[PDB]
Amino acid sequence: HMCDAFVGTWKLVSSENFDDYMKEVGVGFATRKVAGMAKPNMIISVNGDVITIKSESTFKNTEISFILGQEFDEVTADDRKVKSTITLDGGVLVHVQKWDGKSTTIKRKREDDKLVVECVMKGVTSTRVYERA
Ligand SMILES: O=c1cc(O)ccn1Cc1ccc(Cl)cc1
Repeated sequence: HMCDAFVGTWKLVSSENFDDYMKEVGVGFATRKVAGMAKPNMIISVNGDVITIKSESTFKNTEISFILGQEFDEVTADDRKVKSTITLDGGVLVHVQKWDGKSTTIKRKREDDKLVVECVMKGVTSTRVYERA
């Protein structure tokens, strides 16, 4: 039952500072424009120890499967090749991406009936709110 509160199909309902987060990460202009327009759904499922997070939008579809605490290689929507580790720390999914000596962290947390995603690069934080589909 690891992560039951996260499992299901979620749809983006609001975003703040995501363009600025992408700038901080190094995402180029045309990718930022199209990625920032997206209204993705996030589909989270668990099978045994394997968690799968799929993100579907008109921009890109991504899918990652992983075991908590076990590093994996990820190709992000913006085409960075990163080394990622996802852990569950005090009920929060914490997703760290490492590439080119840089690091960014994406946190996913349940708050009321929402799933709140906080993306942090250096001093820039973006908050994205998802609701059940
Ligand atoms: O998967 C997600 C979902 C979000 O709501 C926010 C960030 N990311 C990762 C992401 C990173 C870069 C780009 Cl361009 C798009 C999405």
